[PDB]
Amino acid sequence: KAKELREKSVEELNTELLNLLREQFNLRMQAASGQLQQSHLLKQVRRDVARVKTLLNEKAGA
Amino acid sequence: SRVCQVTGKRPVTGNNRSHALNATKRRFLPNLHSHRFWVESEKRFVTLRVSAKGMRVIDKKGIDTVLAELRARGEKY
Amino acid sequence: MIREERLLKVLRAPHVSEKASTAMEKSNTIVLKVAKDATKAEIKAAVQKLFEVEVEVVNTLVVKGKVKRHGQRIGRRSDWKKAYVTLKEGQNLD
Amino acid sequence: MKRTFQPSVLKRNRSHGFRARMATKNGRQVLARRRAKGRARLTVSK
Amino acid sequence: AAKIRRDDEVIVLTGKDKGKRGKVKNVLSSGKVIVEGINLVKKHQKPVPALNQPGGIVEKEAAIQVSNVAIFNAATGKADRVGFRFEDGKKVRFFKSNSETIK
RNA sequence: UCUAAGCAUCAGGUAACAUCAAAUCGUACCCCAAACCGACACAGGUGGUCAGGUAGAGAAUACCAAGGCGCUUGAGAGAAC
RNA sequence: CGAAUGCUGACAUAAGUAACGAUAAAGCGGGUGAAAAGCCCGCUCGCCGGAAGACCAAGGGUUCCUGUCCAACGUUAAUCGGGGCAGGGUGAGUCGACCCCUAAGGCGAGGCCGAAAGGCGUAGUCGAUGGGAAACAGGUUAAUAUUCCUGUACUUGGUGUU
RNA sequence: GCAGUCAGAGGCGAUGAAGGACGUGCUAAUCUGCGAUAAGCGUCGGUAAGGUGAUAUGAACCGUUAUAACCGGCGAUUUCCGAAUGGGGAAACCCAGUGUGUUUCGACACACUAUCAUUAACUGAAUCCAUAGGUUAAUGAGGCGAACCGGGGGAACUGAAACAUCUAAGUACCCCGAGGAAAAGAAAUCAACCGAGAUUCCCCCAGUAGCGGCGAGCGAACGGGGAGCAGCCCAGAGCCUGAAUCAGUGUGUGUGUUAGUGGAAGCGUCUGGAAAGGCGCGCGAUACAGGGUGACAGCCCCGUACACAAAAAUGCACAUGCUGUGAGCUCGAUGAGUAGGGCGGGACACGUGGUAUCCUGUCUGAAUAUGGGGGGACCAUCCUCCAAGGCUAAAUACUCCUGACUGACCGAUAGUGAACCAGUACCGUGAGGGAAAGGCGAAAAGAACCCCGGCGAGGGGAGUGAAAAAGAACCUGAAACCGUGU
Ligand SMILES: [Mg+2]
Ligand SMILES: [Mg+2]
Ligand SMILES: [Mg+2]
Ligand SMILES: [Mg+2]
Ligand SMILES: [Mg+2]
Ligand SMILES: [Mg+2]
Ligand SMILES: [Mg+2]
Ligand SMILES: [Mg+2]
Ligand SMILES: [Mg+2]
Ligand SMILES: [Mg+2]
Ligand SMILES: [Mg+2]
Ligand SMILES: [Mg+2]
Ligand SMILES: [Mg+2]
Ligand SMILES: [Mg+2]
Ligand SMILES: [Mg+2]
Ligand SMILES: [Mg+2]
Ligand SMILES: [Mg+2]
Ligand SMILES: [Mg+2]
Ligand SMILES: [Mg+2]
Ligand SMILES: [Mg+2]
Ligand SMILES: [Mg+2]
Ligand SMILES: [Mg+2]
Ligand SMILES: [Mg+2]
Ligand SMILES: [Mg+2]
Ligand SMILES: [Mg+2]
Ligand SMILES: [Mg+2]
Ligand SMILES: [Mg+2]
Ligand SMILES: [Mg+2]
Ligand SMILES: [Mg+2]
Ligand SMILES: [Mg+2]
Ligand SMILES: [Mg+2]
Ligand SMILES: [Mg+2]
Ligand SMILES: [Mg+2]
Ligand SMILES: [Mg+2]
Ligand SMILES: [Mg+2]
Ligand SMILES: [Mg+2]
Ligand SMILES: [Mg+2]
Ligand SMILES: [Mg+2]
Ligand SMILES: [Mg+2]
Ligand SMILES: [Mg+2]
Ligand SMILES: [Mg+2]
Ligand SMILES: [Mg+2]
Ligand SMILES: [Mg+2]
Ligand SMILES: [Mg+2]
Ligand SMILES: [Mg+2]
Ligand SMILES: [Mg+2]
Ligand SMILES: [Mg+2]
Ligand SMILES: [Mg+2]
Ligand SMILES: [Mg+2]
Ligand SMILES: [Mg+2]
Ligand SMILES: [Mg+2]
Ligand SMILES: [Mg+2]
Ligand SMILES: [Mg+2]
Ligand SMILES: [Mg+2]
Ligand SMILES: [Mg+2]
Ligand SMILES: [Mg+2]
Ligand SMILES: [Mg+2]
Ligand SMILES: [Mg+2]
Ligand SMILES: [Mg+2]
Ligand SMILES: [Mg+2]
Ligand SMILES: [Mg+2]
Ligand SMILES: [Mg+2]
Ligand SMILES: [Mg+2]
Ligand SMILES: [Mg+2]
Ligand SMILES: [Mg+2]
Ligand SMILES: [Mg+2]
Repeated sequence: KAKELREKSVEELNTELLNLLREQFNLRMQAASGQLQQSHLLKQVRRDVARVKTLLNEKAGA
Repeated sequence: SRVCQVTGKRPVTGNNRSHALNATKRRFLPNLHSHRFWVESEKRFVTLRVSAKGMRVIDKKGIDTVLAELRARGEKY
Repeated sequence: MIREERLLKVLRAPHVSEKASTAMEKSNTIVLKVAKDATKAEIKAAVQKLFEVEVEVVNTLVVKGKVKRHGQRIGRRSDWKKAYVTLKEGQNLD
Repeated sequence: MKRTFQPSVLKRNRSHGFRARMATKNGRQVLARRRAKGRARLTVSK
Repeated sequence: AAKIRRDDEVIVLTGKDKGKRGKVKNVLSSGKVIVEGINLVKKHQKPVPALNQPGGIVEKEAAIQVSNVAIFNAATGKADRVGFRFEDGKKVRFFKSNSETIK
């Protein structure tokens, strides 16, 4: 979604980077117990942190 | 080291040939002394570790001419 | 104030065990699985935010990994860090 | 009976360790030999 | 790059099952297709307590080389081969016999 | 504890009270030993600490307390050596 | 290739012979089990007791504790184990290290010295085996405790007051 | 693995290396990959129906006409240790200072701070001017890596049938500094009365002339044939003024490089587990290089000869704008503690000899174009040359690495030590030493089910397969060695 997140701001991709990490915390605790039978969701959020961290450095002086 | 500071002489190596022509390794050291030179333009003394062949060069060229060569060499005094 | 991005990395899992269960029903203690470079002031600051529950004191220890054998080949498990977070009175946790 | 190997980790490390093998011209050539040979454990140091 | 694909109808050229037409079911990365119905072998399947299999002597499909089949031509009724040309600026495939496009 | 540069109506000093903080690492188990040093589940080697009773000069010695052990092939027979 | 007290692997012989590692010592009943001289429980007997008990440092590095397994390992059998496999277990302002300070000694800006590499050394900076703040009693786990809990304390710092 | 041929590339590093430590998965370990954005992120191209690295199944998912996955260009992110560079240290650890922004006052984040060198400004002792010194700045260096290269030091065993001169040998080894090559290089060089015209390298000359306890040994030049070719500047004033050459930056423009694209032509019968084989009848070839496919394939598959391709970054070339450097004429200068010499050694094929020439530790010391060097002791004549200042391409040397192709090279006790998770296990305090171990089958179709046994080990059936004395202790299955039967 780096095509789509490019139509955002540094104000948003600090809020957007902060909601994936809330989401990542609730997936890791859910997979700690036997309560996550969708383990394709750990990989999706971790790959989407990287797209937002990339767009923060493209904006900040690149 | 045993290095003359104007000429650049240095210990060199050779043999002690005996009467039966046995060769053992020796060195040849340079005739180094230390000496204060009065420099008239700067109005001070300069100590240099210089050979007796090098004290004879300053007799010929002059102390101002010699010290210019050691600055352009990059050597400190 | 520790940044909100550091508080979301300090906690890893809850530790499940008989000793970990006993302190929850006796000493009001949750036993967590934390990061290895976490510190007692961050273990206190991430339970008091992400779980919304007050903490009295934190007791940490580092657990060392075991040497196992994959048939003929030797290998070792990683070390990890283990916290005993003491809750306050009337403080129940999801 | 007392045998020749009496271990001590501090004296293990001061005499044969990585920071000892870097403090001299010859000790650095011991490490350059063991890198071109292909040693997995390069020093005494854990 | 590939000639034989997922749901082609092939015809086997060598083996114990030479000559039988049939639909391909998948293609593996080792250069081997598993074709539906053809290369049937019997495996003495071992039952397990979990996973809910009764376990017996199951007959199932075994992987045959891609080189050992060929795309059956429906119009001629024979084994024919596959070429690569470009139509509409897109890559297509056609039969080496009669030069007509696979569609 | 004493002052000097400095600072002088600020610091700083020190008596009470209130308050916050004390991080990080080690911590199991053996340790005169079957876990350390001796190729061995090897009668060998290995620094400190604690020191009950009766007899006794005694931390010797004999028998015991607390505590710990019977030493990882046994069964017979009852010759020479 | 038949030989070099040749080189490597396999396999004989002696020979089912010597040996099974302190002469501190065992007996029986019950249990478990496919199987019990050796494991568990019970009762007796013997040995240590300035150690063959208990607590550490150094060194080791999970041998700890529990469940399961007996191929190999254990000088015999093994249901047992410091063996195999899986899980659990080490909680500190006061204990120790770190940190502060120095000894012997080490390194050492410049410096002086030396074919090169290098040597010694001033200012300094490291280096304990020595100096420098403070917690006790009781209770609790299968396995940690001066650390957990109960009772009762003490110590050094930042802040704000008057 | 080993030996080569042809062509690239000839470095990497403070923009943090080589080599590591620790992390990183739906993951318990190890391997490869990656670095807290952690088997990966963006972008630009290639390509696509199949994918999510290995042992190695499973689970949870993504994708099919284009941001699934893969391949390449340029980017992003890149923990800790290591020259490690803020201080220290028992590598992967321990402790900060300063400045800047936030702070629910408990505290967080980011940046900077080694040393040396040169340069610059501010300052600044004895001591008046000064100067040593002091403090900030900018720029550079440092470490590692195969051989080749140049220089500073430099053995002994051995041979001499002993051994000391001599040999081995300026070899082995240690150290400093480079570069893609280095070094050398434009005659104070040879020749011989005729002439050649810098250096390097190959072949002759030639085991020659000589040197040599005249022993063992060491060993040229002159001249000839080739490879390759190249000549210039400064010790300096006028006239000309940006014209000769070289690099740098740029740009157009070729040619490579780094992903790729199409690529011909065969069937019937026999044996067989299985046809590529046999036997018939055909077709392709600018492609019968090679490899795979259930036995031996030009025509089943991958390719091969041939024909096309690049958004982007880049190498060697051309052309063009460009800063600096200056051509050409003109008169003039012509490298002094230097050449030679005495003494002690070293180099020359030449061991001090009748020994020319070169270098210099020591002591001395010219002439200067009317002058000086060499022509193998030395002298006269004649000839040739101009030292004491620099620069310079090609031919020559080498391979850690890259790619393609080859072998009267090896085939597992061989070839690397290592075909296999090998510089590993293991041994040593350390430096260092250092293994063994390859093959089921075409495909796991890897033996459901029943039986003896301890819910054992192991075996007997059954079934799979062409084969089960191919059953994982697996192709073949020799000998020693040990048994049962006659
Ligand atoms: Mg000699
Ligand atoms: Mg507490
Ligand atoms: Mg702790
Ligand atoms: Mg303890
Ligand atoms: Mg004891
Ligand atoms: Mg024993
Ligand atoms: Mg013993
Ligand atoms: Mg008797
Ligand atoms: Mg033989
Ligand atoms: Mg013979
Ligand atoms: Mg023999
Ligand atoms: Mg026998
Ligand atoms: Mg017997
Ligand atoms: Mg006998
Ligand atoms: Mg006997
Ligand atoms: Mg006997
Ligand atoms: Mg006995
Ligand atoms: Mg015994
Ligand atoms: Mg009994
Ligand atoms: Mg017994
Ligand atoms: Mg008993
Ligand atoms: Mg006694
Ligand atoms: Mg173990
Ligand atoms: Mg135990
Ligand atoms: Mg157990
Ligand atoms: Mg048994
Ligand atoms: Mg046994
Ligand atoms: Mg055990
Ligand atoms: Mg203390
Ligand atoms: Mg020193
Ligand atoms: Mg110095
Ligand atoms: Mg000191
Ligand atoms: Mg100190
Ligand atoms: Mg101490
Ligand atoms: Mg102390
Ligand atoms: Mg205990
Ligand atoms: Mg996969
Ligand atoms: Mg340092
Ligand atoms: Mg540092
Ligand atoms: Mg320090
Ligand atoms: Mg000799
Ligand atoms: Mg000799
Ligand atoms: Mg001799
Ligand atoms: Mg050059
Ligand atoms: Mg001439
Ligand atoms: Mg193609
Ligand atoms: Mg083709
Ligand atoms: Mg085929
Ligand atoms: Mg065959
Ligand atoms: Mg001159
Ligand atoms: Mg001379
Ligand atoms: Mg002379
Ligand atoms: Mg002489
Ligand atoms: Mg002279
Ligand atoms: Mg001359
Ligand atoms: Mg003559
Ligand atoms: Mg001259
Ligand atoms: Mg010249
Ligand atoms: Mg081999
Ligand atoms: Mg073989
Ligand atoms: Mg070998
Ligand atoms: Mg070892
Ligand atoms: Mg069985
Ligand atoms: Mg075969
Ligand atoms: Mg066999
Ligand atoms: Mg045999």
